[PDB]
Amino acid sequence: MEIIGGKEVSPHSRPFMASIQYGGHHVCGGVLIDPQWVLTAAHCQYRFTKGQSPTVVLGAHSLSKNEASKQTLEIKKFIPFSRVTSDPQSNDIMLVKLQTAAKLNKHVKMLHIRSKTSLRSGTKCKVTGWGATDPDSLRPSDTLREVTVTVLSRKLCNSQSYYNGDPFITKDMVCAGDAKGQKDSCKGDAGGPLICKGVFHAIVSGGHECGVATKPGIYTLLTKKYQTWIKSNLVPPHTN
Repeated sequence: MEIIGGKEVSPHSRPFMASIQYGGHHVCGGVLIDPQWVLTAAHCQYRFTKGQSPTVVLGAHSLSKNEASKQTLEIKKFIPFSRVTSDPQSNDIMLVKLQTAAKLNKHVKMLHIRSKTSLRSGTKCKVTGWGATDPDSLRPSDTLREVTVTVLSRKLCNSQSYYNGDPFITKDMVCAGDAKGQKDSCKGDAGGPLICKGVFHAIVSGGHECGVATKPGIYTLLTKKYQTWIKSNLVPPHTN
């Protein structure tokens, strides 16, 4: 009748998962959508450094342990959605071009973004990531976890007892949490996928506290605004 937020998934059962890392430490999740591309949240780009050797780790389960299926690729460049009005909560989605192509196998595969499936409020969804299980933890969960969440109506999420228009939940955004409107994934959860009924529907927006009632998780819905954006960048790669 109390406490429950984050069940550990079977090792390598979410082959599409990627770990965005700076200096070898996880700061965000992400999804591999093409051999050389990873989709994640714009919040995951540390704009306060020219270096810190940013990389992506594929085929992993434990962040610290060595694993046969682990692949560490260097990030060639960050391409966050263009913005005229940045500020917290707004087009929090980013494409990460990998330095080289990832090797595909049972533990490392690509996940297709939604194409036309709509998302109703009340639907059951799973959020996958290394988010910490403790709200006061500076470190992420060592192992990949998954939290079940329910999609909330924009109407309820934009109400006064919730975000009260600030952040305002647009059509390109979506809220999901538990019966109490609470967000269960903590630090290191941003950039991961919101999956519902086997469909890749959205990216976890960064900068939102967990464990706080009426303050549900905010995800960046993969609408036509981004799909087009993603498609334009998928070329290049070219050919010869």
